[PDB]
Amino acid sequence: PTVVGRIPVLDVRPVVQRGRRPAKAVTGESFEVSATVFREGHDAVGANVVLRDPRGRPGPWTPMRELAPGTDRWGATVTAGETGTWSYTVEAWGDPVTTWRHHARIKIPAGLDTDLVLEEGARLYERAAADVPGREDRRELLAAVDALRDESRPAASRLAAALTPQVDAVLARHPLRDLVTSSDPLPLLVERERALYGAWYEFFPRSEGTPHTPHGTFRTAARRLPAIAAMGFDVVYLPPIHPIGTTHRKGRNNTLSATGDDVGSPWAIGSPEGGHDSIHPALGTLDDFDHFVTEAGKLGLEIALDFALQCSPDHPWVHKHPEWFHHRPDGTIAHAENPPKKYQDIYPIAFDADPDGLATETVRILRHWMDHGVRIFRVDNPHTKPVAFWERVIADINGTDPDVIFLAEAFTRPAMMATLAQIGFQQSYTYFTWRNTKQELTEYLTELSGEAASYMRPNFFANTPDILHAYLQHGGRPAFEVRAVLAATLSPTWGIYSGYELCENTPLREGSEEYLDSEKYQLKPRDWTRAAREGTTIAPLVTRLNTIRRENPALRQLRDLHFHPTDKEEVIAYSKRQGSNTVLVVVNLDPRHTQEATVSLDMPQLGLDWHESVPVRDELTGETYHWGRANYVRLEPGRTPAHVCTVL
Amino acid sequence: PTVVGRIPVLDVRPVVQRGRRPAKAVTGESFEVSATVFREGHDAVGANVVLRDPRGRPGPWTPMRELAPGTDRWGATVTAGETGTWSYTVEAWGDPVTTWRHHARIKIPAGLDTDLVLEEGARLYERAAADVPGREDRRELLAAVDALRDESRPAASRLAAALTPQVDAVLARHPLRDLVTSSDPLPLLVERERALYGAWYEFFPRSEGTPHTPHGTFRTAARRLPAIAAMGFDVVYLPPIHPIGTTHRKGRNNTLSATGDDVGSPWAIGSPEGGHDSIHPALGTLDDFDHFVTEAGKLGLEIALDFALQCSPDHPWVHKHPEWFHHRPDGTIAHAENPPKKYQDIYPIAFDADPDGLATETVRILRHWMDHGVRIFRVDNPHTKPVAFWERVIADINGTDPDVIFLAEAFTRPAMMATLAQIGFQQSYTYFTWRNTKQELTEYLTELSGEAASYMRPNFFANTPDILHAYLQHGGRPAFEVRAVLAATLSPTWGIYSGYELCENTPLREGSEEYLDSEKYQLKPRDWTRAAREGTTIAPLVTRLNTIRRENPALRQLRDLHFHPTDKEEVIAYSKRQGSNTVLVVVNLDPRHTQEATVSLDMPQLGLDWHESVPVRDELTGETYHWGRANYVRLEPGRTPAHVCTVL
Ligand SMILES: O=P(O)(O)CN1[C@H](CO)[C@@H](O)[C@H](O[C@H]2O[C@H](CO)[C@@H](O)[C@H](O)[C@H]2O)[C@H]1CO
Ligand SMILES: O=P(O)(O)CN1[C@H](CO)[C@@H](O)[C@H](O[C@H]2O[C@H](CO)[C@@H](O)[C@H](O)[C@H]2O)[C@H]1CO
Repeated sequence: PTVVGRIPVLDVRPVVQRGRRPAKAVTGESFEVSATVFREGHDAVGANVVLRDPRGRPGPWTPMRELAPGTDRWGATVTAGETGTWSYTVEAWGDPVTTWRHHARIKIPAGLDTDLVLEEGARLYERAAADVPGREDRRELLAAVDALRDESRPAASRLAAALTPQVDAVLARHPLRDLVTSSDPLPLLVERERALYGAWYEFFPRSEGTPHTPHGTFRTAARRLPAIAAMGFDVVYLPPIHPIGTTHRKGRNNTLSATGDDVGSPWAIGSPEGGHDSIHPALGTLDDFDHFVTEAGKLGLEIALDFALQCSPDHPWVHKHPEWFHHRPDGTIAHAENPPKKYQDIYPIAFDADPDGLATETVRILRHWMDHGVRIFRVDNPHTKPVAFWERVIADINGTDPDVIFLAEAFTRPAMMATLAQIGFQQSYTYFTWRNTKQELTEYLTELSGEAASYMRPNFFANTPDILHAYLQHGGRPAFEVRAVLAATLSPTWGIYSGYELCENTPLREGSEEYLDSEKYQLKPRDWTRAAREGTTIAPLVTRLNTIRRENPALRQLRDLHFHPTDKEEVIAYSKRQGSNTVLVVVNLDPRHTQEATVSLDMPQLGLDWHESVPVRDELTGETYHWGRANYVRLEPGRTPAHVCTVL
Repeated sequence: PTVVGRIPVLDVRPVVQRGRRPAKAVTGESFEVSATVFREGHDAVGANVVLRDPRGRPGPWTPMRELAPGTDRWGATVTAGETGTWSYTVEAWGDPVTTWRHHARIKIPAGLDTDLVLEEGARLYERAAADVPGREDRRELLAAVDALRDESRPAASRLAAALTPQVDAVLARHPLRDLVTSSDPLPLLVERERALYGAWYEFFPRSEGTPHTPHGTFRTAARRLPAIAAMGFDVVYLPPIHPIGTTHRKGRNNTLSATGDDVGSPWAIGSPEGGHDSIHPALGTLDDFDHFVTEAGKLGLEIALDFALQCSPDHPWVHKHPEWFHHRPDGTIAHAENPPKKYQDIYPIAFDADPDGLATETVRILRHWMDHGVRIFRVDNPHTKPVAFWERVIADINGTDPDVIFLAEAFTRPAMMATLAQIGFQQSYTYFTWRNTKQELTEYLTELSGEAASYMRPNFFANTPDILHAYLQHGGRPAFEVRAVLAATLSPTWGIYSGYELCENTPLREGSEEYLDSEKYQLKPRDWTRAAREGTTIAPLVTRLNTIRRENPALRQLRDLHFHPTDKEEVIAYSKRQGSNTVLVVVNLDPRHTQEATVSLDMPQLGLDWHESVPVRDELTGETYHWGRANYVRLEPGRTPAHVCTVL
């Protein structure tokens, strides 16, 4: 058997790790399948993509086209249906009809071998008709044959009969394919919509307490949920909800020694009160948690729990499973680190003594939370645990529960980030917060929406409790508005950490990306009602952005994205399209000065002619404009950061 | 089982078609194996390449290095040994000793639990010691352990004892490797030297006849061979040596109708006198051919026969095997074409009728000529025959006779050229003749010496009987000299077609790359003794260049090639290196005007420091210069077309 088939079809894409891992999609998501296709000699080829579902059923007729002259690179758009494991192949074939048409269009007006040429055509159309299932279509082709086979008609008329629109249409749906040759199947993993699309909100339940009881419970915190749903979020991410260690507990502002009533870091998981399968007592009971999850569900909110595979010195595992830790010669355990960050309040897990036990317990914990309605897990620092560990665990869980979504919080080097996405993580944190210039945003989103989209789904958190970027520190509220517009419109999944709405932007110190008085080490009660009343929140803008996303399919996908040139470095423009839905966004990245620029739109990417002029509506303001190949903007920081426009 | 191992090792290169075909090398050839390597956490990693020969024997320990900071791409040079099918794997591992040294070098002068750190090191070196086979190396490590375990000595001294060069050297040879994780093996095909390296000469035996017998025989043509060997060529390529058809035979200058004693195209193979396994009667007998091959061998010349899978209308197959041709409805067979070229004197083969018969007869023919000492075949237009046909034939032949070399004459699109190389062709023709500017040469050779070298070996014919480039037409002898230097020094394999050294450069008509009075359609007697006597030939230069190649290993490999900047578009500079041998070449691409320029050498690429000044000798003249980071050169057409310099 040969590696190359009768008609060469090579380098089918997307492909992940030479086919040992699946490419990714979600229900209803479109993407391009491509291949290198050609044959020997000078005759024509055709090609088509055959997509098969988990039950083995082939998809619709899906012909490919050469993507650029002389490249032999062919492609077509496909769309994923029901969730599950699909497969796809590319079929390549000789296209004798196209070749015959090519020669005939030349030879008939030249009187060259006309009887012979027309007869060759008749014999081809006969073969074509042989494989057409519908009887009227078949008869249409046989009628073409018969007209071709008629020496009483002029050569030009005989040829013309072979060139009618109805014939073109039949051959379009059921072409005569010579020597059909197939690629080897590639795996495609189709997961649910929320894996790609959703708006996330992070907050600390313990901060949402009462005057009488400052430490919030699930019962008290659930009162915040309606406000979160009203802002249009779909997923709530909670920091670890388990008991917190006392030994080496951190004090306020990440100080080494807790004093008095310091509450410590949620990531310092575990005490005699229980471990990762337990709830912090100040939060309430398992029944209270169930209540919280239910109220969230009623409001259209899914819960994402933090999973941080590490533990405090007081965690039961420390004495129950000593071999789950690396011990120095005196038996002591060094606290965990991810330099230059130090985590004096926790021990790291060692994975090479009892990998089976660690995996088994991990999936036991996960399956526990899944039993209590948690179908999403935000995984802390997975890059400091073995890659194959996550591969195994995720495979186990999704093996039984494919709806479960895992989000990789890996701010690290590109190789590790990519590998983690490839082995099963449904979503990944990204370099987004560190991409603020037009060049940074454009290059990075070009990357994310490009080849990487075949294995990675980005979750754009505009901030996190560990990351307050300088852009926001120096820029204030207009910057929050800009970053919100950007995050919300560039990724089908985005998120913020509570306080972002209030434009909280005071750093621990100059040069730091930490918050002053960080919520990680102390309760941080917020007067939401007052902020709302005094209008010092961008919650309305957040709500509008999520509504716009909910009303415009173009913003609920990733791969279709195009940047348009402007004449100002501070002003960026880009468009996203999904079916007949087109959204155009123009953002002023300068949070301090009014910026005017001319935007020169790439009209064919919008599906328009260069001379054409089209009506747009700015969904942030309701204003309408008429935009063409050259458009003036128009952006004043504070009054408006950006246009988020739909094409009318 | 997981796709990723304990220590990730990913995207191992070189790789051909995702592992379904082998990467290529020849005996003695070095190339880089690379991989993406990293681990969880922050500890150091190490990596090494394992080459296993056809009997499964591993090569030496071959450690990798990170090729660039922060990229996680690691690489090492390996060298191929005996011919056959090899395999290679990359091993990745934790490097705990490197990690420990890093931490210890900081912590010990600082006084941070130094007893503990030194004990960790001692226990580590004990582990490292356990694996070392050598007794003395073992004693050296255990001595380091004991010095580490000596609280009577200063901490800095205990640590210093662990850092001596002797110890570095031991761990450098037998490092302590944690959690060794291997890639899946990739195949490497090692073929004989001549597959990569050799000088080729094409000529028509029929032109070397006598006053009394104008049509040459193998016995008369054999008298031309000494001069060819004297020019330093290793391989002689003969156009088809079979009987030539009479039906529709072409006349002189590619005219439609032969008249009189017109000799026709050698590529119009076959008559009732015999087919592809027979010899043209005017050339003599099989015995005469055996004599020719023997005399060539005596002179150190190998024969490459043209294999052109096509037929004159008089070929026996036409009536013996009608199904090997595509017939039109009137039973006639359309003549072959390669648009816009027309081959009115031949029929093309049809392959999907009796594929086995065609393959069987092809390999039968090849084995016939192999039995008469032909171990190289130059294959005509393989891209107009099915790719899998060649894959099959070459696999079949090399399965029994791995020394046989196939050269693909496929001037076509890049995808086909690459695929043909990848499926088994030992050598490929290239776009060389159409790369004449500095930009063209640099970019194309960058391509060929880069990733493509994993599957393709270039044969630089500076001309062929079908290609007389405009550069040569307008430039005359100095241009022939330039292209000779370029071809001979840029590829380890190059060639010319007879008459090149005479600077034959008259085209068929303006705008053509065909020769006037082409040898393809007529006897072309040349008075070689006279040409030599009158000095109107660059045969001595050819001889000199081949001598330089034979004397300088740098020119007998492909992959090591670097271009150095000059301040003139018309002046190109590049270096090639193999071990301690370095060749530096500077070429004036202007064949009409003296050019002077400054050549600024990239000294690290030469293995020299930026301040160094090095003696070089131009092997074309014997002249010596002293060159450094910036050098004046003056190159004069007709006198000094180029410098071909050796270092020291
Ligand atoms: O490196 P990163 O992943 O960005 C930080 N990780 C989490 C991100 O999800 C942070 O919440 C957390 O860092 C906090 O918690 C640590 C231990 O609980 C503290 O030592 C540190 O003082 C604080 O910052 C730590 C968890 O693993
Ligand atoms: O397309 P290319 O491969 O470069 C042309 N093929 C050979 C090269 O290997 C050429 O020598 C050869 O073209 C010659 O032979 C033809 C038929 O024998 C003639 O029609 C043409 O008049 C002549 O030129 C033809 C063979 O296959």
